[PDB]
Amino acid sequence: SLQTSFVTLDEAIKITNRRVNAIEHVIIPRIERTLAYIITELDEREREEFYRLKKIQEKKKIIKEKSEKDLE
Amino acid sequence: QVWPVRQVRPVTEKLPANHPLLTGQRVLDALFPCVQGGTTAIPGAFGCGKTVISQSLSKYSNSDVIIYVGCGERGNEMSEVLRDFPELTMEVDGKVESIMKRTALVANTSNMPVAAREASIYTGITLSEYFRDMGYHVSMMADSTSRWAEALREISGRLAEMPADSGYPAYLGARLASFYERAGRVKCLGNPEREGSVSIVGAVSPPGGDFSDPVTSATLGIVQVFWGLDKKLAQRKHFPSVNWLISYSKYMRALDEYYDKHFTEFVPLRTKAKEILQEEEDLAEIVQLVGKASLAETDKITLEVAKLIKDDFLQQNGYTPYDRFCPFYKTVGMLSNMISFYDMARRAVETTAQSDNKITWSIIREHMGEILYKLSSMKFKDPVKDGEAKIKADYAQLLEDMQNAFRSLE
Amino acid sequence: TFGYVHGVSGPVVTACDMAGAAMYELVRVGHSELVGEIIRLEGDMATIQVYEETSGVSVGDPVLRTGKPLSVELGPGIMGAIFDGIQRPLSDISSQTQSIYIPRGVNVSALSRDIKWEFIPSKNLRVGSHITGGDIYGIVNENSLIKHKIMLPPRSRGSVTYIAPPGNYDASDVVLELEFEGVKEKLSMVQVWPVRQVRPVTEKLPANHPLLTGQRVLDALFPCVQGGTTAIPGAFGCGKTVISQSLSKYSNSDVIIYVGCGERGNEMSEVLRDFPELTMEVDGKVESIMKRTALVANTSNMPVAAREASIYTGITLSEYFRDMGYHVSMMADSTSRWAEALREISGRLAEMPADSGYPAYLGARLASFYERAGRVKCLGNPEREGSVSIVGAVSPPGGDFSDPVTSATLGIVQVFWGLDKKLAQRKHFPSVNWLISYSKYMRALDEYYDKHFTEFVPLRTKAKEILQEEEDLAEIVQLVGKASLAETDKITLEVAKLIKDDFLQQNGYTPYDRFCPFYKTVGMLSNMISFYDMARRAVETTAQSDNKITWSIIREHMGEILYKLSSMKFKDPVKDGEAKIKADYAQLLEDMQNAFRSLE
Amino acid sequence: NYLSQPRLTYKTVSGVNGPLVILDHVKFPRYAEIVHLTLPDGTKRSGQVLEVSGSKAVVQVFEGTSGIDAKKTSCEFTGDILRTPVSEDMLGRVFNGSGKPIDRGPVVLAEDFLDIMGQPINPQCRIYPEEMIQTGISAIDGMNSIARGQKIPIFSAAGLPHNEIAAQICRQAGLVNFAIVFAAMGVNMETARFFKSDFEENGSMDNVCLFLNLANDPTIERIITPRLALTTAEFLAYQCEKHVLVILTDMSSYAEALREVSAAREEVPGRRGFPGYMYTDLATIYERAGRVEGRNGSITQIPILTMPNDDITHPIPDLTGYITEGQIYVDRQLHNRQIYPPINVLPSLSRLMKSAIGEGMTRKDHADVSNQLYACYAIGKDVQAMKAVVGEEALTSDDLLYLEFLQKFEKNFITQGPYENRTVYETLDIGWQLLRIFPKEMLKRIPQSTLSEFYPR
Amino acid sequence: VCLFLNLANDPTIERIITPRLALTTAEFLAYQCEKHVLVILTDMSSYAEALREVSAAREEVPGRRGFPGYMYTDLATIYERAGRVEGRNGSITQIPILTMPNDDITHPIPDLTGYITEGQIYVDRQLHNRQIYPPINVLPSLSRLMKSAIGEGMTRKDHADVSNQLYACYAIGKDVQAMKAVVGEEALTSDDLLYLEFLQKFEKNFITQGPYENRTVYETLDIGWQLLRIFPKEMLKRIPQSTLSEFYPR
Amino acid sequence: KDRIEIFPSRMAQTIMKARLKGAQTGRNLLKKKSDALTLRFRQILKK
Ligand SMILES: Nc1ncnc2c1ncn2[C@@H]1O[C@H](COP(=O)(O)OP(=O)(O)O)[C@@H](O)[C@H]1O
Repeated sequence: SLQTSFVTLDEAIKITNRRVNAIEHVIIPRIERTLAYIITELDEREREEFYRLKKIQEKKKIIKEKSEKDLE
Repeated sequence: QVWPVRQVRPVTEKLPANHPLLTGQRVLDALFPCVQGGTTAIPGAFGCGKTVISQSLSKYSNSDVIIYVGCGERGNEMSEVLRDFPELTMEVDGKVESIMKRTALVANTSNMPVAAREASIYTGITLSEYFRDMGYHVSMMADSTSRWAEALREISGRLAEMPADSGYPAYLGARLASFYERAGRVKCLGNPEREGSVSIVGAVSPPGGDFSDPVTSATLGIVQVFWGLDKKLAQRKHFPSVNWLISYSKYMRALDEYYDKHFTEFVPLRTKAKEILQEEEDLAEIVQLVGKASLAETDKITLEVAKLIKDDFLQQNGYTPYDRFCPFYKTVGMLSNMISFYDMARRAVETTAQSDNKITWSIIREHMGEILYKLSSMKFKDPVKDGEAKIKADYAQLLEDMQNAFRSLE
Repeated sequence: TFGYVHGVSGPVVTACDMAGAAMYELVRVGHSELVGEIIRLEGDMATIQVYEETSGVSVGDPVLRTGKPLSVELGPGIMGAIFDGIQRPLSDISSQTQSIYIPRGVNVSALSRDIKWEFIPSKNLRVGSHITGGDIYGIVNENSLIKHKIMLPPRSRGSVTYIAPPGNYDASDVVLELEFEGVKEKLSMVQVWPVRQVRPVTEKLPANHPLLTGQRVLDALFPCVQGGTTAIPGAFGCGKTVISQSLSKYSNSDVIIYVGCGERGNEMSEVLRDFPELTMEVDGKVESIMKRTALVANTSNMPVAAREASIYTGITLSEYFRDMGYHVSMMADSTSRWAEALREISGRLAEMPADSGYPAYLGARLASFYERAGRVKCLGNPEREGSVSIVGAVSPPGGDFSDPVTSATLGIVQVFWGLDKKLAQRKHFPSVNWLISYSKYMRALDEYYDKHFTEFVPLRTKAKEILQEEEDLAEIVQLVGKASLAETDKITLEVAKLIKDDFLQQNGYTPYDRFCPFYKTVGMLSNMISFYDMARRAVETTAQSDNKITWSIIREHMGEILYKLSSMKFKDPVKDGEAKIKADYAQLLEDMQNAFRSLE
Repeated sequence: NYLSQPRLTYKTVSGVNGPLVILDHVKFPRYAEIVHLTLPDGTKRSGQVLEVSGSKAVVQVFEGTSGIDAKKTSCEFTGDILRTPVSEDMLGRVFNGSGKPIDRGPVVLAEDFLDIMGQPINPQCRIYPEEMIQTGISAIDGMNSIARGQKIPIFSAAGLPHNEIAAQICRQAGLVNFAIVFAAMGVNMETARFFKSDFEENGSMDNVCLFLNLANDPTIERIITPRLALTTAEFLAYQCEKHVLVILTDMSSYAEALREVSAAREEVPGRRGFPGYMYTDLATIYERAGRVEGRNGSITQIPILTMPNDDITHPIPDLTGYITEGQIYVDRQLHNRQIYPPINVLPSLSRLMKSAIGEGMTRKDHADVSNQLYACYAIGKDVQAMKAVVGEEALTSDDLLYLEFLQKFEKNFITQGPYENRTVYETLDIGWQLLRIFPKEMLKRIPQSTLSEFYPR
Repeated sequence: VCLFLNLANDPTIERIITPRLALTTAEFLAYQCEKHVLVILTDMSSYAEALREVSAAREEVPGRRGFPGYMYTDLATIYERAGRVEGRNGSITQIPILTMPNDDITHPIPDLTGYITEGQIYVDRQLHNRQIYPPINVLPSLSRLMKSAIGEGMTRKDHADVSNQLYACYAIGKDVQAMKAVVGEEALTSDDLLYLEFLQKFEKNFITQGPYENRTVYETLDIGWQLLRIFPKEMLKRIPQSTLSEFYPR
Repeated sequence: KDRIEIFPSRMAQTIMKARLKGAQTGRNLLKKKSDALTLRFRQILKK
């Protein structure tokens, strides 16, 4: 009965440790790299939007300068 | 004659594309085939083979003429083309002749002025539409359509236009569309009838190696063939690095009417090859968290044949003479043997797992280890040294040898 | 002389009649004289980013251009001063105003005039003598510790036309006059230098001599050279105060500069409370460290430009003391707070973001700051070496070192002292993680150790190897239990435990460990590694024998040596001289030799 | 002939913003001409006209705009683009990032005033780089062989010994006339002293030139620094027909100078805020490599770059990886285990290698041996990743052989002393001493003829 | 039928008008000529790219991903030209075809469309890569009018119940398939193995058609029950016990 | 392969953080299961 328990525990430990290691070396690393990619591309959307809005504000400043010249 | 490059050269009609563009490469010709008149992209990270494929179509294809557009590509690309193409030869009418006699180069190497990239693309397609009107089946390589899109980005930036994504202009989709739509098979203009074509092959080079890139995204919505190159295969020097999960061709329904004539055995084999590879991925996602001991013996056979297909079919060395080119008769014969092993090995297990006399993958490997080695050896057969009858006879002998070995396990 | 305010929008003030202005010149804006830096010119108009709050600035207010960019008043009166990051004297603002606040638009001069200092002119000089930038034209005896070498500004040169006699002077009395190209310069003791301009030197020397901190892990395993660049992870649990206070109470440095880059208000005031009360021994006296430091302290709500200028002020002070031939050290209590201030400047200038929102130039601003560290031949004639050592702390969010300011800092600094909250939770002071930490300076300091400590190169190597082996062996201990290891591995783990418990830990709250000199440090390690080599020798020498040696035999027959090894940290340099400590350590070497000889 | 017309000097600085000084009333502004600025205190500075419009000229100032004054600044327009005073006598010398000397020698007496931008080498006249260089390093000369005139960068994480590898290439590089041009952008003096000292110590000085831009030198000079180096290399390699090796140190700091300029000019950003044109600008540096028709000389390049946050997908290594022929990679996953030089072959590749190997260059086995070393090393990493989940009990006897291969490969094939030189032939002998670990039939990348001639030897 | 053809080489700006011409023809045919028009719009992404091209040229303020801020109202003036009207027998059905960029269901083009249109029919890469034609993923698909278009006098009366139970079974099937991928097949219960077996049989028999298969609504629900009967009677939670008693024992 | 390829959005950022908490929890619980089974297994071996 110690031996039948022993062999069954030895299998159940290996199955459990394969799940723990699959989480530790596959599932968590896919998630952490996915999240690092997401945080990077979210900053890319933020800089794209910043650049567009900066050019819009510049174009509005140019329109104001043209209007001030047209008022001469 | 002088033609405005931005204006499409007219045609009597744009015919459906219905004949394969046979290339240098097994995976292309077999599993993701281009058609004469088809629009194709090769999106890939740096150092994947996008130019080796571009060169290999240009060196080895059934195209009558090639226009090779070095748009934004490295300088030594043009030197490698000018080194190889005068020395490399096709044969016509029993005469050996240099393939440079059928190629034109439109260089615009990465350091040459950024604006000339746009003019280079439109020059190469205008040359390609000119030989298309002669009835020649033209093929046009574009060595990076994203290095073109970057020139549109730069001029658009200097003009201070509003960008769409990553700084690219909003018209980038239409600029790419009105380039790839210049492909086709056509009833040419004018009196004598011709059936010329332009086939376009855009070696898209996505920034960071990421196919979410706007040039890749816009290109994928426009082409009908996608040979996505995976950097992880190229790192392993698994070449050509075409990822068989992501890649596709929309021309298969149009090409089935050609295969049913010239290669009636092939369409089942193409289907089984894709299925075996798909099953290997759907198995691998399990194995990676539990170990190979979890699998059924049919699934060990599926994994092992998917390794044969990966390492000996899909892989092809474009420099070594045995794999420098691979005609379709070699390609089908190799694949027929690898799938003949699969169907027999799978039948052997399924026939005997019902009984105490059960066959297993290890039983097959120990009785047939020489057959596995011979199956992998099939790539070394050389069409320069070995006649068609010799390669066909050797491949028929492997079919018979496998059949008699599996009959000896049952 | 002055322009006029033309427009205002938050911190940005546009001014007119600014035709004579210069880019990055510093301006007093409004009747309140708010500080502001010119960020743009557009003809007879300038755009000034006002540092202080502009609320109440009016169109047509005066705009007085100072002829200078942001600059530090260098001179006597620096030592023991506390400044904000734009070089305003916080102790004088309090004492002159009798207010708890910093008033908007303080005009107070940064080195206080009307104080008289004893000046001695350099006795060799005469009228008609030749003099060059960085020449010492006198000394000011401001403190017993620090004699301030008064010197010619780096760009100045000529023939002396006058020198002041020995006597008492304030910083604005003319001390020297000299002529060049028919033009006279009248020199004060105060010297004004642009804060973002490196102070020039005769040669940027290779750094070769150790900055002893008096800390075993630091001075032995991860030495920082004098003139070295280094970082510390400045976070809550890490115990960053231990290195800061140890450097203050013992370091081989002549002057210390601190920069608060925008610390939390209470944390800043904790530092400003503590340092007046810290002391060190000098010529057998005990004296307050404020005699040899200056504090560039900013809270998070100081003007953005004071936080961004904070490091540039601290390094410009440090380069000034370096040019006196003092071996300066300096700390920044978080360069991340400086990078947040730089991010905010960039956001107000409306510049493109780079990584994580920081400006494009963050990497070059950090690298050009750390490059101002070093050892040097100073300017001028008295052939004096000096140095600045820079200890810039980093604050990676959640401990993620990939964060751009942290990652760029770790890309530049040659030493990282990885303080770790896990060690502090174990009370393993000084809490330096020896796996994360590194130093690139070993290749230089190997010359000093070969001259003075010729046994140390083996010892340092063996110590790091033992610790790295124990980290691998601990996985085997988890897999199969400690009892299942080989005897060589067991004795390695036991010595690694001795190193971790009684070498790498140091009880800086107590007299025997308040500081730990290098002679003590090398001596302790020499014994621990001699014990390792002889113990492992006895094990391996008796491999395959009948009477096999093991750690348990050693602990049973000679456990007095382990007890003595752990006891060696308690020796005190203030009670017993280094020769007596070395002699006691030599007796433990003889005792363990006789003990090992008694077994094999 | 010489430009005889006298230079105009303008006080008409109508604005200053970031690094830009906007002159006005200018007579026929020449795009990209160089202006010499004199500040109020008489400090000389230099700058390039980056845009022109009517009377206006937008001068970017190299030494920065701090202290520029809209009334007292004087701008001398030289009437011509930026030129390098090149000569043979630049070998044995050291210059700062703007081409002024810093070795306390005189200014260069010019044999020619080459345009710093060069010109595009005509692709018909570009000779294909077929000849091999031995670098002396097995991780290169074996699996990543470099051709004479082939541009191939070292990519590294931060803090790795990539400078020591590039110094080792300068120390040991020779064919299977010679000179070096070294450039550095934003190098710390602790590293600048290392390269200058290594060349002086090896006695190489009579055949090397150094351009140094130190970490505290004005960031805009980084843009011209590798161009000065390449302009000197074009003189030496095409006018004097030397084999030149060009070393460009931290192209990362070059790319950071591009990011700074674009952020200040508000040019369109690509990935990570770098200029949308960054590939073209890097191509203007990297394509100035290779042999040319009727010249004996050649420009090899080994750029060097710290990959930010180790990210292979970052725009700097990515755009460099799309231009340069092949990349040599060095890795913390080797360096932390003390494996010097830390060259990770698996991500590495030399595009021009396929031509630089086999008969007349190297042993006939080399092309096959390289590909099988990649297969075994890669399968070793793959079975290592499996072992970290399932343990060595699930691995087959062959999977344990791929792990033993990985250990023997990193210990014998990669690891090599800083003064140890290995021939390509010795490297291939070591290649077979590792490939022989597997049974002959396992070597699925190698032809049966190559196995029959070399596997049992 | 009436075909308007703007091809991918034709000028981009015509595509701003193309769907509006089609809908104006559909309005004439349906509301003035009583026709039961069906409108197909072949690629609302190549439409939305034309609005982005003009808006960028007008220097307009971007909405998210550079599309015009008015993209919602503009697409509404396309998609709202649908439905029956008072007094008329005629009608306009619309089926806008729409190419999701990067396969992103939240991209502005499918996003603003999903807000305006009466659900979406979603065609999935992961079904197409497995040869399942048509690749319609029933899970992210929705029709907002399904609940009222079906029942006694309009279809068989079981229709709503069969479709609701099939949806829950396929959805649970996808979740137990995700369990098999993340934690292995051995983590599944006997009931989870039934939902996985249901998913395999369901994609094979329900979704798959071939391009000329034309199953009636009756044959569709018959195949529905021939799949639902795989589960034990108590597991069909979404179906009332009266409907089970008439159609489960079949 | 390296990533799950959910498309970058604030939604997907939150979903990935939720998956990370789920996975780290799953690791810690299954590691506790392994520790308890390992302790019983070592007890059984001694017995
Ligand atoms: N089919 C192939 N056979 C052999 N080597 C190949 C093959 N495809 C690619 N390679 C190797 O990969 C390298 C990089 O491929 P290449 O197309 O030149 O790069 P890129 O994709 O950047 O254009 C080639 O130089 C060659 O060494």
